[PDB]
Amino acid sequence: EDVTLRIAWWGGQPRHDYTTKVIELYEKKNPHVHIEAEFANWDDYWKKLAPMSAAGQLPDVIQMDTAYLAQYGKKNQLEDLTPYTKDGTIDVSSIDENMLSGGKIDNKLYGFTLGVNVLSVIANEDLLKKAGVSINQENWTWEDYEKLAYDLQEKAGVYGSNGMHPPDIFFPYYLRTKGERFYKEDGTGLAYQDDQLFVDYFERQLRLVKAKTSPTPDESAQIKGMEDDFIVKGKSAITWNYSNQYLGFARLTDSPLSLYLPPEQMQEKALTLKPSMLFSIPKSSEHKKEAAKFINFFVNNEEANQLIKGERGVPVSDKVADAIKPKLNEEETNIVEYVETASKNISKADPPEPVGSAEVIKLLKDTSDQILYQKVSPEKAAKTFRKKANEILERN
Ligand code: NA
Repeated sequence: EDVTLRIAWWGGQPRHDYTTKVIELYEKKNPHVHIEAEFANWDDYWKKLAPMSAAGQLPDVIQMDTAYLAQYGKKNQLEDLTPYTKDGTIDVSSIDENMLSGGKIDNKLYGFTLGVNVLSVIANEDLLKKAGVSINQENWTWEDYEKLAYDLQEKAGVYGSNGMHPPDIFFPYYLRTKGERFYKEDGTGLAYQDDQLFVDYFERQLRLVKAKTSPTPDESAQIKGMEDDFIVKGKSAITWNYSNQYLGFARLTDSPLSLYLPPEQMQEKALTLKPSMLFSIPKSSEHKKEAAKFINFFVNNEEANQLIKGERGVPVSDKVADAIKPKLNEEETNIVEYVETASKNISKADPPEPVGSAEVIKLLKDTSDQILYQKVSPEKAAKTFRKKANEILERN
């Protein structure tokens, strides 16, 4: 039976163009389905969606990030996709459960993850060789990493860290290497109860900065764009970033760059499969089955992914991930291979950012600067941070 399906997403023009081709491919294969696409840049997208939420007129397939996933989900606007994953509609046989965890709110699958990124240590291989150093990514520890950064400074005259900013990403990574977490599951306070974890993390940051193998805050504040960034300029041999950012860095840099598993990820599976973005279906949709079939095509059809080519992150299906590599250049292939390697020892996505998250972020950023400026001790800072952070979170 003929049907019209409304499909919405955000991005820039390249994404619009290949997404349109994917849609045309779907209509070519399924001529009973007629698709009306709505798209905009990020700013405009959410503005355009708000009045459709209002009138119960959301498109049948809508692209989401985790933050709006949580907002729409909490307002009961989104259809649980779980049954579609059981009843044959969305095939998840080549999609590990951990890939999809980022779309799960309150045990409901409100969004289907379209691609993932994973934290990495990205290295300039030429500068590793100039220093005569090497990274054994399997099992290296925080001490090994510290020693690496000193060797980089002493023997190659460059930094071994880009600064591990922002701290709201990398201190939580640290805590996970230690079998700990930053936020409580319920969002009401800090999970970790030992301030020594904070002290240990930031005492290391100080050592690195004091040893001149990580930037001082003023240096960090001068970096405007990616063409200024430390790895791009050869100022650091090391940059800490999600896997997708490697593409940007590699196109801008002369030197061969590689992605490495960060230190001490192994024992507690500290890395997570972070969703790039998700497709959701509103409860108001009159075509929820056809919307789910489109989502399935989008994630499992290999011909379609020959067009998408990992632009929305590394494909959640290991079959699709492997199938696109022949068409990807080396740098894009490196990203896929990295994530595939990381995914062998990895944890589910974190839960949704709790309310008050933006203030905690700023608090931790200001706290880090004061520590590196030595305006406050790491000991003292651990205490005031816990107190302020818990007061913010206690409000939710
Ligand atoms: Na390739």
